[PDB]
Amino acid sequence: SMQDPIADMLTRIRNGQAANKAAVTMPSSKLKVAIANVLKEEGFIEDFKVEGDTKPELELTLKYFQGKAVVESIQRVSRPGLRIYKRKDELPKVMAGLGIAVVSTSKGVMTDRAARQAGLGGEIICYVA
Amino acid sequence: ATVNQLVRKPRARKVAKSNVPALEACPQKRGVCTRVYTTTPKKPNSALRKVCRVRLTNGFEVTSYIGGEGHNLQEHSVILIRGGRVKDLPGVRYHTVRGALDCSGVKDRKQARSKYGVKRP
RNA sequence: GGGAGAAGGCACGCUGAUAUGUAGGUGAGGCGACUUGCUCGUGGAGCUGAAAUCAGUCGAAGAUACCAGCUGGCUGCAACUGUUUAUUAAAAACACAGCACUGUGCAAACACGAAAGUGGACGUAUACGGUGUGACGCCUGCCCGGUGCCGGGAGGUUAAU
RNA sequence: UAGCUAGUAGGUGGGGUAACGGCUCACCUAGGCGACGAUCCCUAGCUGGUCUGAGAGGAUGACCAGCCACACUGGAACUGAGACACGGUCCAGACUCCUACGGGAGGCAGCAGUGGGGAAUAUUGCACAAUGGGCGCAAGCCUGAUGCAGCCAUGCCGCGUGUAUGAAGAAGGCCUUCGGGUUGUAAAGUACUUUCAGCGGGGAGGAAGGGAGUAAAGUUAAUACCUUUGCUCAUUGACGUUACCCGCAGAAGAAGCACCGGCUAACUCCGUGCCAGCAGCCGCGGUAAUACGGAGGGUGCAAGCGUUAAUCGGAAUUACUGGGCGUAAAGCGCACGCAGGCGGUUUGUUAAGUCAGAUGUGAAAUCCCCGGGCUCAACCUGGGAACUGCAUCUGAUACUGGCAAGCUUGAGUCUCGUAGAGGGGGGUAGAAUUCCAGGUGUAGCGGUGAAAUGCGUAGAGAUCUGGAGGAAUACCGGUGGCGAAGGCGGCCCCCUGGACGAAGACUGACGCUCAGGUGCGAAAGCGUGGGGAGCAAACAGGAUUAGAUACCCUGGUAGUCCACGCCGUAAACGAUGUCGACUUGGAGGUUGUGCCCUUGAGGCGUGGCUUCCGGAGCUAACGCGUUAAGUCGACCGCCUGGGGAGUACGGCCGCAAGGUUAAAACUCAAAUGAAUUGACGGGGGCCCGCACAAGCGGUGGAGCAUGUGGUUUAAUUCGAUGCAACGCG
RNA sequence: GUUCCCGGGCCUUGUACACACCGCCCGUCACACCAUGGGAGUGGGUUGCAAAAGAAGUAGGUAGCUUAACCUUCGGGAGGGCGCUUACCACUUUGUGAUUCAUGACUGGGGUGAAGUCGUAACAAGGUAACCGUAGGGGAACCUGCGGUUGGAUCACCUCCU
RNA sequence: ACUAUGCUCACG
Ligand SMILES: [K+]
Ligand SMILES: [Mg+2]
Ligand SMILES: [Mg+2]
Ligand SMILES: [Mg+2]
Ligand SMILES: [Mg+2]
Ligand SMILES: [Mg+2]
Ligand SMILES: [Mg+2]
Ligand SMILES: [Mg+2]
Ligand SMILES: [Mg+2]
Ligand SMILES: [Mg+2]
Ligand SMILES: [Mg+2]
Ligand SMILES: [Mg+2]
Ligand SMILES: [Mg+2]
Ligand SMILES: [Mg+2]
Ligand SMILES: [Mg+2]
Ligand SMILES: [Mg+2]
Ligand SMILES: [Mg+2]
Ligand SMILES: [Mg+2]
Ligand SMILES: [Mg+2]
Ligand SMILES: [Mg+2]
Ligand SMILES: [Mg+2]
Ligand SMILES: [Mg+2]
Ligand SMILES: [Mg+2]
Ligand SMILES: [Mg+2]
Ligand SMILES: [Mg+2]
Ligand SMILES: [Mg+2]
Ligand SMILES: [Mg+2]
Ligand SMILES: [Mg+2]
Ligand SMILES: [Mg+2]
Ligand SMILES: [Mg+2]
Ligand SMILES: [Mg+2]
Ligand SMILES: [Mg+2]
Ligand SMILES: [Mg+2]
Ligand SMILES: [Mg+2]
Ligand SMILES: [Mg+2]
Ligand SMILES: [Mg+2]
Ligand SMILES: [Mg+2]
Ligand SMILES: [Mg+2]
Ligand SMILES: [Mg+2]
Ligand SMILES: [Mg+2]
Ligand SMILES: [Mg+2]
Ligand SMILES: [Mg+2]
Ligand SMILES: [Mg+2]
Ligand SMILES: [Mg+2]
Ligand SMILES: [Mg+2]
Ligand SMILES: [Mg+2]
Ligand SMILES: [Mg+2]
Ligand SMILES: [Mg+2]
Ligand SMILES: [Mg+2]
Ligand SMILES: [Mg+2]
Ligand SMILES: [Mg+2]
Ligand SMILES: [Mg+2]
Ligand SMILES: [Mg+2]
Ligand SMILES: [Mg+2]
Ligand SMILES: [Mg+2]
Ligand SMILES: [Mg+2]
Ligand SMILES: [Mg+2]
Ligand SMILES: [Mg+2]
Ligand SMILES: [Mg+2]
Ligand SMILES: [Mg+2]
Ligand SMILES: [Mg+2]
Ligand SMILES: [Mg+2]
Ligand SMILES: [Mg+2]
Ligand SMILES: [Mg+2]
Ligand SMILES: [Mg+2]
Ligand SMILES: [Mg+2]
Ligand SMILES: [Mg+2]
Ligand SMILES: [Mg+2]
Ligand SMILES: [Mg+2]
Ligand SMILES: [Mg+2]
Ligand SMILES: [Mg+2]
Ligand SMILES: [Mg+2]
Ligand SMILES: [Mg+2]
Ligand SMILES: [Mg+2]
Ligand SMILES: [Mg+2]
Ligand SMILES: [Mg+2]
Ligand SMILES: [Mg+2]
Ligand SMILES: [Mg+2]
Ligand SMILES: [Mg+2]
Ligand SMILES: [Mg+2]
Ligand SMILES: [Mg+2]
Ligand SMILES: [Mg+2]
Ligand SMILES: [Mg+2]
Ligand SMILES: [Mg+2]
Ligand SMILES: [Mg+2]
Ligand SMILES: [Mg+2]
Ligand SMILES: [Mg+2]
Ligand SMILES: [Mg+2]
Ligand SMILES: [Mg+2]
Ligand SMILES: [Mg+2]
Ligand SMILES: [Mg+2]
Ligand SMILES: [Mg+2]
Ligand SMILES: [Mg+2]
Ligand SMILES: [Mg+2]
Ligand SMILES: [Mg+2]
Ligand SMILES: [Mg+2]
Ligand SMILES: [Mg+2]
Ligand SMILES: [Mg+2]
Ligand SMILES: [Mg+2]
Ligand SMILES: [Mg+2]
Ligand SMILES: [Mg+2]
Ligand SMILES: [Mg+2]
Ligand SMILES: [Mg+2]
Ligand SMILES: [Mg+2]
Ligand SMILES: [Mg+2]
Ligand SMILES: [Mg+2]
Ligand SMILES: [Mg+2]
Ligand SMILES: [Mg+2]
Ligand SMILES: [Mg+2]
Ligand SMILES: [Mg+2]
Ligand SMILES: [Mg+2]
Ligand SMILES: [Mg+2]
Ligand SMILES: [Mg+2]
Ligand SMILES: [Mg+2]
Ligand SMILES: [Mg+2]
Ligand SMILES: [Mg+2]
Ligand SMILES: [Mg+2]
Ligand SMILES: [Mg+2]
Ligand SMILES: [Mg+2]
Ligand SMILES: [Mg+2]
Ligand SMILES: [Mg+2]
Ligand SMILES: [Mg+2]
Ligand SMILES: [Mg+2]
Ligand SMILES: [Mg+2]
Ligand SMILES: [Mg+2]
Ligand SMILES: [Mg+2]
Ligand SMILES: [Mg+2]
Ligand SMILES: [Mg+2]
Ligand SMILES: [Mg+2]
Ligand SMILES: [Mg+2]
Ligand SMILES: [Mg+2]
Ligand SMILES: [Mg+2]
Ligand SMILES: [Mg+2]
Ligand SMILES: [Mg+2]
Ligand SMILES: [Mg+2]
Ligand SMILES: [Mg+2]
Ligand SMILES: [Mg+2]
Ligand SMILES: [Mg+2]
Ligand SMILES: [Mg+2]
Ligand SMILES: [Mg+2]
Ligand SMILES: [Mg+2]
Ligand SMILES: [Mg+2]
Ligand SMILES: [Mg+2]
Ligand SMILES: [Mg+2]
Ligand SMILES: [Mg+2]
Ligand SMILES: [Mg+2]
Ligand SMILES: [Mg+2]
Ligand SMILES: [Mg+2]
Ligand SMILES: [Mg+2]
Ligand SMILES: [Mg+2]
Ligand SMILES: [Mg+2]
Ligand SMILES: [Mg+2]
Ligand SMILES: [Mg+2]
Ligand SMILES: [Mg+2]
Ligand SMILES: [Mg+2]
Ligand SMILES: [Mg+2]
Ligand SMILES: [Mg+2]
Ligand SMILES: [Mg+2]
Ligand SMILES: [Mg+2]
Ligand SMILES: [Mg+2]
Ligand SMILES: [Mg+2]
Ligand SMILES: [Mg+2]
Ligand SMILES: [Mg+2]
Ligand SMILES: [Mg+2]
Ligand SMILES: [Mg+2]
Ligand SMILES: [Mg+2]
Ligand SMILES: [Mg+2]
Ligand SMILES: [Mg+2]
Ligand SMILES: [Mg+2]
Ligand SMILES: [Mg+2]
Ligand SMILES: [Mg+2]
Ligand SMILES: [Mg+2]
Ligand SMILES: [Mg+2]
Ligand SMILES: [Mg+2]
Ligand SMILES: [Mg+2]
Ligand SMILES: [Mg+2]
Ligand SMILES: [Mg+2]
Ligand SMILES: [Mg+2]
Ligand SMILES: [Mg+2]
Ligand SMILES: [Mg+2]
Ligand SMILES: [Mg+2]
Ligand SMILES: [Mg+2]
Ligand SMILES: [Mg+2]
Ligand SMILES: [Mg+2]
Ligand SMILES: [Mg+2]
Ligand SMILES: [Mg+2]
Ligand SMILES: [Mg+2]
Ligand SMILES: [Mg+2]
Ligand SMILES: [Mg+2]
Ligand SMILES: [Mg+2]
Ligand SMILES: [Mg+2]
Ligand SMILES: [Mg+2]
Ligand SMILES: [Mg+2]
Ligand SMILES: [Mg+2]
Ligand SMILES: [Mg+2]
Ligand SMILES: [Mg+2]
Ligand SMILES: [Mg+2]
Ligand SMILES: [Mg+2]
Ligand SMILES: [Mg+2]
Ligand SMILES: [Mg+2]
Ligand SMILES: [Mg+2]
Ligand SMILES: [Mg+2]
Ligand SMILES: [Mg+2]
Ligand SMILES: [Mg+2]
Ligand SMILES: [Mg+2]
Ligand SMILES: [Mg+2]
Ligand SMILES: [Mg+2]
Ligand SMILES: [Mg+2]
Ligand SMILES: [Mg+2]
Ligand SMILES: [Mg+2]
Ligand SMILES: [Mg+2]
Ligand SMILES: [Mg+2]
Ligand SMILES: [Mg+2]
Ligand SMILES: [Mg+2]
Ligand SMILES: [Mg+2]
Ligand SMILES: [Mg+2]
Ligand SMILES: [Mg+2]
Ligand SMILES: [Mg+2]
Ligand SMILES: [Mg+2]
Ligand SMILES: [Mg+2]
Ligand SMILES: [Mg+2]
Ligand SMILES: [Mg+2]
Ligand SMILES: [Mg+2]
Ligand SMILES: [Mg+2]
Ligand SMILES: [Mg+2]
Ligand SMILES: [Mg+2]
Ligand SMILES: [Mg+2]
Ligand SMILES: [Mg+2]
Ligand SMILES: [Mg+2]
Ligand SMILES: [Mg+2]
Ligand SMILES: [Mg+2]
Ligand SMILES: [Mg+2]
Ligand SMILES: [Mg+2]
Ligand SMILES: [Mg+2]
Ligand SMILES: [Mg+2]
Ligand SMILES: [Mg+2]
Ligand SMILES: [Mg+2]
Ligand SMILES: [Mg+2]
Ligand SMILES: [Mg+2]
Ligand SMILES: [Mg+2]
Ligand SMILES: [Mg+2]
Ligand SMILES: [Mg+2]
Ligand SMILES: [Mg+2]
Ligand SMILES: [Mg+2]
Ligand SMILES: [Mg+2]
Ligand SMILES: [Mg+2]
Ligand SMILES: [Mg+2]
Ligand SMILES: [Mg+2]
Ligand SMILES: [Mg+2]
Ligand SMILES: [Mg+2]
Ligand SMILES: [Mg+2]
Ligand SMILES: [Mg+2]
Ligand SMILES: [Mg+2]
Ligand SMILES: [Mg+2]
Ligand SMILES: [Mg+2]
Ligand SMILES: [Mg+2]
Ligand SMILES: [Mg+2]
Ligand SMILES: [Mg+2]
Ligand SMILES: [Mg+2]
Ligand SMILES: [Mg+2]
Ligand SMILES: [Mg+2]
Ligand SMILES: [Mg+2]
Ligand SMILES: [Mg+2]
Ligand SMILES: [Mg+2]
Ligand SMILES: [Mg+2]
Ligand SMILES: [Mg+2]
Ligand SMILES: [Mg+2]
Ligand SMILES: [Mg+2]
Ligand SMILES: [Mg+2]
Ligand SMILES: [Mg+2]
Ligand SMILES: [Mg+2]
Ligand SMILES: [Mg+2]
Ligand SMILES: [Mg+2]
Ligand SMILES: [Mg+2]
Ligand SMILES: [Mg+2]
Ligand SMILES: [Mg+2]
Ligand SMILES: [Mg+2]
Ligand SMILES: [Mg+2]
Ligand SMILES: [Mg+2]
Ligand SMILES: [Mg+2]
Ligand SMILES: [Mg+2]
Ligand SMILES: [Mg+2]
Ligand SMILES: [Mg+2]
Ligand SMILES: [Mg+2]
Ligand SMILES: [Mg+2]
Ligand SMILES: [Mg+2]
Ligand SMILES: [Mg+2]
Ligand SMILES: [Mg+2]
């Protein structure tokens, strides 16, 4: 019962894009905001908030360029049934380095491109084509 | 499937059996021979096919096909056996080597003579 | 539950020591105390006393005599313990628990008896008598022409009167 | 193979060992091991590496190198620094030996070799010259360790077998469009070179030294002996008639063997006729074979070529990278649940995981780049990275875990209700069936496609009267409800489980899945004891039929009912595991609860559960489609071609019936799913024609004419043979 | 006159058919071969447990015999060496199991084989829809009961209503 | 109403 919250976030994005839906509400978290910020900062999501005190509801606002959605595909890599921790040199590059791999490293959550230059590896959370 | 299920019970590789139990990865094997005889094949063929029961040296009792027109095998006479199904006689799954030992060559062959064990003309 | 004492093994005498005879067993005078005693605890004086162990030691042999299972394998029949031809037959025969059929509504059927009357039973269909079968397990097929039995009552036949 | 273990597990007293210690005693404690697979069983030297693979992997452990083990089999210890000793000692064994018969030997899995085994692997070779090692002050012994070469197409690699010109486009073969093409610049030839073996002369390079007598410089009392660096000497080569460099002759000595229907580079003629044979897969042959045998012609490799066996590959056909489970193989029948896997949300702290750097180390070899020596390569070799390693201190703390204290959205509690064939136990009602006795009443009843068996003049059937008993509950009743599934329907009480709604309050992650385990689990069966109307396996009789151990009819026992135990399965089915999140719609059914005028069977929301149609999306398609087969996560179960087979064998479970677990040999090249076009149906609808009905005259009977079959014959020429051959050619 | 009979046409549906219902196809029975289970057993291989056995060796214990070096007072002491003995233990012997591999009269099924016998169970409403479980029956496919599934067909047949 | 069967192989 709702074991992985992060995978559930990435489905609401992926399914929200499939429906041509403007916004995507969900239960917030520390790590949810970290990922959603990395997605925003590169430019898959167009702005987000975290409206609420007691029961915080993080809502995203999905980007659309043409009729097509911006997120071509998005998938959980380090699921809880099988954690995937990669080394500095062994970090992946999604779509030959024109999509990103979100990776939780020891200096906060960041992109795979940022993790190479920062000089460290970590738990690869998701690929974002 | 399920990564936990596989940890608990790994992928069992399909141990495919050998077509030809002549044993110990042997290229060929000697046979004393008993009962040389003619047999009918399956449906679309219809013929009198030449075949002999081979008492192998290791202990096995098999049937080997006598390839070529005519043969010198009878009652006993020691012959050599190679691998290869005929695909017509159900049961027969070996070939006699023509040329080697008491199994002579086919009489008056010209084309393809390593098969069927004949020398130059 | 058995089979099973399956089979097959090994150890045993005597003498010291552990312990100048021990685990135990029975426990005297003694110490207090309760009530009033053929007292309670309390302690152990003797007395009795295995079984072990370790070492020695004699003989051909130590359960040394008497005493006191032969064992195993396949199989027929009868489940079993039991009973039987006193005196040539102990069995596979009889009985057996169990099984079914069947009769019997109690003044029961049935049995002994000219009868009265007893038993069945001071019981009452989860009871009683008869008959077959014979623990248990898996089962118990078809035939009602014959002979018996049960029921049916029209017609035919039919005694005494 | 699920339990194993008594020096077994510890502790101490003693004891031994190079040394820690049940290594070994004596006691003391009575444990230790095992689902993270003990024990037992089968198989096996291990690694560096090798092979294949894009890589992960899979396979593997010949050859070189490290480690272990073993030495005729089974013990044992001695001698030493080191062994329980490969050509040591000692017993015992088996099997060869020599014996004077008392007693003695013997150990190639060191090198050659024999027999034997086998599909199959080598000479009773040559030398210590080098390179190690053993010995020794060294002069050198011994070294089948190294070095070589015998043999071996067994490999990886090199050069061979000639090279220019050649028209009559010879012949002969070979196809013939008997005109000619083709083999064919092929040959014969006409010019030139001579690699390579085969003869012969030269002749590197593996060789550092060793040794003598020496000079000096050390050494010392010493210009002696000894030692060192200059220093003069003679020599050492198994391989060896070396490697190699020149001369002899003259194309001279030197090419197969697969294949040729498709896959897969490459065509014809004969011979043969489902025969003879090919076959890696499909498949080739029945008198015009591209597949068979031959020939030519080609094609592909060539000192090798095919076949064979063996591993990986392709095979995403065990899927970690990288598959599936509605219908193709595959969701346990359904629940509960311990171990296990996974787990909402927020701060603090450890750092186990994770990450970052650190030093160690991954033996050398191969493998990979920049080089170099073989005449070239193969080989050889120098360095480089590589050696994706594994450990060790230091930090980074996001994530995951550990430990905090929370929080409240998941999850649970209470509060008031709502619906319901949820369950279990007990009653009672009405209709009907059968039967029982009773009245009426007069020939049939019953049944069937049609009959008969059956039942009836003993008075049936029909009709009514009164009983008795059993089982099941018409109508309501629905694509209605409830239950985890199986399943659960008259009405009434008794006890009782859950579901849903309303708004609060409380708990504060208590959760989700679940291998083994355990419960429930239709019908049929099974056991003991009741009951027994109807129905009805078996069974009987009458029909049906070629037969009818069936279908139909008349009878009819177990059983169906009950109480209690067992069984443990079904197409136990939405052929769809459970939980959770997320993503267009419409029409309804059903049960809630709000807002409004109940102002009149309404107005408008919003929760459960449910049926039907459809969007995107998915799917092989059919279809599924907010109750997903969509998009994702957690965990479980299961699948790996068809037959053999959910069978055998063993285990467990059952009274049995049997269930459950669950193979292999062998055999086939398919089996399968969905959909497509036909054809067919004793499927449906609509039509048609001397198709049938409604007629009319015929053939079939006779004789004769004709034509076939047959039979006969010297010949009865030949052809036509359901309709569409038979007064037919 | 269109019900049936023979053929044909069109639409529709089911199909395991496709020289395309003169289709396909099931099981027994007969014959041949192959692998395979059971089987009175027989024969090897390995191995557990319970014992006996005790060679050499090593260690302990020593009445007996015996002796180079130490101490000796030149008596003999110590110490050894044989021999003996006790423990450990090899070959070997006995019993009884386990497991595994051969083999066995006969027997149960299974597979395979161009043209054998008996039927026609299934595929169409396959002519009684099929199949699943289960029980009984039957030469054979199978048939019948009870419950279950649709992976069944037709619904211009009635005659009257949606 | 009920109502069986079709010997083997052959369209690159
Ligand atoms: K039941
Ligand atoms: Mg790194
Ligand atoms: Mg050819
Ligand atoms: Mg005894
Ligand atoms: Mg006993
Ligand atoms: Mg004794
Ligand atoms: Mg004593
Ligand atoms: Mg005492
Ligand atoms: Mg004493
Ligand atoms: Mg004494
Ligand atoms: Mg005493
Ligand atoms: Mg004493
Ligand atoms: Mg005493
Ligand atoms: Mg005492
Ligand atoms: Mg005492
Ligand atoms: Mg005492
Ligand atoms: Mg007393
Ligand atoms: Mg007293
Ligand atoms: Mg005393
Ligand atoms: Mg005693
Ligand atoms: Mg003693
Ligand atoms: Mg003694
Ligand atoms: Mg004695
Ligand atoms: Mg005695
Ligand atoms: Mg006796
Ligand atoms: Mg016996
Ligand atoms: Mg007899
Ligand atoms: Mg008796
Ligand atoms: Mg008996
Ligand atoms: Mg008597
Ligand atoms: Mg008596
Ligand atoms: Mg008597
Ligand atoms: Mg008598
Ligand atoms: Mg008497
Ligand atoms: Mg008498
Ligand atoms: Mg007698
Ligand atoms: Mg007698
Ligand atoms: Mg007797
Ligand atoms: Mg008897
Ligand atoms: Mg008797
Ligand atoms: Mg009975
Ligand atoms: Mg009775
Ligand atoms: Mg009387
Ligand atoms: Mg009387
Ligand atoms: Mg009485
Ligand atoms: Mg009797
Ligand atoms: Mg039985
Ligand atoms: Mg009888
Ligand atoms: Mg009678
Ligand atoms: Mg009768
Ligand atoms: Mg009679
Ligand atoms: Mg009578
Ligand atoms: Mg009578
Ligand atoms: Mg009468
Ligand atoms: Mg009368
Ligand atoms: Mg009369
Ligand atoms: Mg009269
Ligand atoms: Mg204790
Ligand atoms: Mg490769
Ligand atoms: Mg691959
Ligand atoms: Mg490689
Ligand atoms: Mg070797
Ligand atoms: Mg090593
Ligand atoms: Mg050896
Ligand atoms: Mg030796
Ligand atoms: Mg030895
Ligand atoms: Mg050794
Ligand atoms: Mg040695
Ligand atoms: Mg030795
Ligand atoms: Mg000797
Ligand atoms: Mg010897
Ligand atoms: Mg030797
Ligand atoms: Mg040798
Ligand atoms: Mg040897
Ligand atoms: Mg030899
Ligand atoms: Mg030689
Ligand atoms: Mg020599
Ligand atoms: Mg010499
Ligand atoms: Mg010599
Ligand atoms: Mg020598
Ligand atoms: Mg020499
Ligand atoms: Mg040397
Ligand atoms: Mg040397
Ligand atoms: Mg020296
Ligand atoms: Mg000298
Ligand atoms: Mg020398
Ligand atoms: Mg020598
Ligand atoms: Mg030599
Ligand atoms: Mg040579
Ligand atoms: Mg090679
Ligand atoms: Mg090779
Ligand atoms: Mg030329
Ligand atoms: Mg040519
Ligand atoms: Mg030329
Ligand atoms: Mg020439
Ligand atoms: Mg020429
Ligand atoms: Mg040369
Ligand atoms: Mg020179
Ligand atoms: Mg030299
Ligand atoms: Mg030298
Ligand atoms: Mg010198
Ligand atoms: Mg020389
Ligand atoms: Mg020399
Ligand atoms: Mg040479
Ligand atoms: Mg020469
Ligand atoms: Mg030469
Ligand atoms: Mg010259
Ligand atoms: Mg010349
Ligand atoms: Mg071909
Ligand atoms: Mg082609
Ligand atoms: Mg081709
Ligand atoms: Mg021609
Ligand atoms: Mg060929
Ligand atoms: Mg032609
Ligand atoms: Mg031809
Ligand atoms: Mg050629
Ligand atoms: Mg080749
Ligand atoms: Mg192969
Ligand atoms: Mg493969
Ligand atoms: Mg693979
Ligand atoms: Mg996978
Ligand atoms: Mg698959
Ligand atoms: Mg199927
Ligand atoms: Mg399936
Ligand atoms: Mg299910
Ligand atoms: Mg179910
Ligand atoms: Mg848990
Ligand atoms: Mg968390
Ligand atoms: Mg924190
Ligand atoms: Mg702090
Ligand atoms: Mg810290
Ligand atoms: Mg380093
Ligand atoms: Mg270093
Ligand atoms: Mg290193
Ligand atoms: Mg290599
Ligand atoms: Mg090399
Ligand atoms: Mg190079
Ligand atoms: Mg050369
Ligand atoms: Mg190097
Ligand atoms: Mg190197
Ligand atoms: Mg280096
Ligand atoms: Mg460098
Ligand atoms: Mg370096
Ligand atoms: Mg290395
Ligand atoms: Mg720190
Ligand atoms: Mg901090
Ligand atoms: Mg955890
Ligand atoms: Mg914890
Ligand atoms: Mg709250
Ligand atoms: Mg709830
Ligand atoms: Mg209400
Ligand atoms: Mg209710
Ligand atoms: Mg209720
Ligand atoms: Mg109820
Ligand atoms: Mg109820
Ligand atoms: Mg009830
Ligand atoms: Mg009534
Ligand atoms: Mg009634
Ligand atoms: Mg009456
Ligand atoms: Mg009456
Ligand atoms: Mg009649
Ligand atoms: Mg009658
Ligand atoms: Mg009558
Ligand atoms: Mg009558
Ligand atoms: Mg009457
Ligand atoms: Mg009546
Ligand atoms: Mg009546
Ligand atoms: Mg009545
Ligand atoms: Mg009543
Ligand atoms: Mg419900
Ligand atoms: Mg459900
Ligand atoms: Mg009650
Ligand atoms: Mg519930
Ligand atoms: Mg509750
Ligand atoms: Mg609420
Ligand atoms: Mg808390
Ligand atoms: Mg609170
Ligand atoms: Mg479960
Ligand atoms: Mg389970
Ligand atoms: Mg149960
Ligand atoms: Mg039940
Ligand atoms: Mg039950
Ligand atoms: Mg039942
Ligand atoms: Mg019953
Ligand atoms: Mg019974
Ligand atoms: Mg009874
Ligand atoms: Mg009855
Ligand atoms: Mg009936
Ligand atoms: Mg009937
Ligand atoms: Mg019957
Ligand atoms: Mg009758
Ligand atoms: Mg009948
Ligand atoms: Mg009949
Ligand atoms: Mg009836
Ligand atoms: Mg009932
Ligand atoms: Mg009841
Ligand atoms: Mg009850
Ligand atoms: Mg049960
Ligand atoms: Mg179950
Ligand atoms: Mg099942
Ligand atoms: Mg069902
Ligand atoms: Mg259903
Ligand atoms: Mg549905
Ligand atoms: Mg299922
Ligand atoms: Mg559950
Ligand atoms: Mg709710
Ligand atoms: Mg669609
Ligand atoms: Mg999909
Ligand atoms: Mg579609
Ligand atoms: Mg669905
Ligand atoms: Mg939704
Ligand atoms: Mg929604
Ligand atoms: Mg919903
Ligand atoms: Mg759902
Ligand atoms: Mg789904
Ligand atoms: Mg699917
Ligand atoms: Mg499989
Ligand atoms: Mg298979
Ligand atoms: Mg198979
Ligand atoms: Mg079974
Ligand atoms: Mg058992
Ligand atoms: Mg049982
Ligand atoms: Mg039974
Ligand atoms: Mg299974
Ligand atoms: Mg076949
Ligand atoms: Mg299928
Ligand atoms: Mg289909
Ligand atoms: Mg039709
Ligand atoms: Mg039709
Ligand atoms: Mg007309
Ligand atoms: Mg007419
Ligand atoms: Mg007329
Ligand atoms: Mg007429
Ligand atoms: Mg006629
Ligand atoms: Mg006529
Ligand atoms: Mg006529
Ligand atoms: Mg005339
Ligand atoms: Mg004629
Ligand atoms: Mg004639
Ligand atoms: Mg004619
Ligand atoms: Mg003709
Ligand atoms: Mg003709
Ligand atoms: Mg015609
Ligand atoms: Mg028609
Ligand atoms: Mg038309
Ligand atoms: Mg249809
Ligand atoms: Mg169908
Ligand atoms: Mg259908
Ligand atoms: Mg179909
Ligand atoms: Mg055909
Ligand atoms: Mg037919
Ligand atoms: Mg068949
Ligand atoms: Mg069969
Ligand atoms: Mg002993
Ligand atoms: Mg001894
Ligand atoms: Mg000693
Ligand atoms: Mg000694
Ligand atoms: Mg003396
Ligand atoms: Mg002397
Ligand atoms: Mg003196
Ligand atoms: Mg003395
Ligand atoms: Mg002395
Ligand atoms: Mg022994
Ligand atoms: Mg032995
Ligand atoms: Mg076996
Ligand atoms: Mg056998
Ligand atoms: Mg056997
Ligand atoms: Mg025989
Ligand atoms: Mg036949
Ligand atoms: Mg046949
Ligand atoms: Mg049928
Ligand atoms: Mg049929
Ligand atoms: Mg029929
Ligand atoms: Mg039917
Ligand atoms: Mg049918
Ligand atoms: Mg059907
Ligand atoms: Mg059955
Ligand atoms: Mg029965
Ligand atoms: Mg039968
Ligand atoms: Mg018959
Ligand atoms: Mg029947
Ligand atoms: Mg039936
Ligand atoms: Mg019947
Ligand atoms: Mg349907
Ligand atoms: Mg009609
Ligand atoms: Mg027939
Ligand atoms: Mg046919
Ligand atoms: Mg046919």
